[PDB]
Amino acid sequence: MTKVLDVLEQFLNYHGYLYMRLDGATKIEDRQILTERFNTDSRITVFIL
DNA sequence: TGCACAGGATGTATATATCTGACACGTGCCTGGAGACTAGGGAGTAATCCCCTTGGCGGTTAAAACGCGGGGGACAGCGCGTACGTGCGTTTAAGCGGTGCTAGAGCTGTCTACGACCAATTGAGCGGCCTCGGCACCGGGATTCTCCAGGGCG
Repeated sequence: MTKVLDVLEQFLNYHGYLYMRLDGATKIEDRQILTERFNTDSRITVFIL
C-alpha cells in the first residue's frame, strides 16, 4: 500500500539518508532519471519502490 | 331733519310623511335518501428473475482547481435641450331618461337514424432475431482568419 511510503519517507528523512521514491504517483519523465541516477555510482543508499 | 321701531317679505335648517331595495319567511315538484340484486373489479398471495449492489486497495488519465497580467468595459461625474409635466379655455360626444320593435333566444313533442351492447374470424400488428451499410472518428491538405510589427503617414 502507498500509505506506508510517506511514513517511510518521514523515517528515512528522520535518520537522514539519501533516497528516491518510485511509485504510481510519479511521472514518466522523473522515472528513467531516478533510475539511471541510482544505477550510476552515487551516494543514495536506499531506493523506495 | 336724523333716528329707532313694529311689522311684513322673504330663507333655512328642522321635522314629518313618503318612495326603492334588500333581508326575512311560507310553499311544493324535481331533486335526494334509501332498500334489494347482481358481479366483475379490487384486495391478497406464490414464485420469480433480474438488474442492481458491497468494500476497498493500486495506477493512470482527463477534468477540476488555483494564480497572475492587464485590457477593455462597467461605471461615476457633468453639461445640454427638447420633450413631456403642468396649467388654462374651448368642443364633441358619452350618460342617461325615455320609446317602438322584433328576431333571435329559449323550453317542449316525434321518430328515426343510429350508435350502444354482444358472438365469430383473423390478419395486421407485436415479441424475437440477425445481419451490413450507413455512421463515428480522425488524417491530409487547402483555405481562411485573426494577431502583431513597421512606416508612411499624420
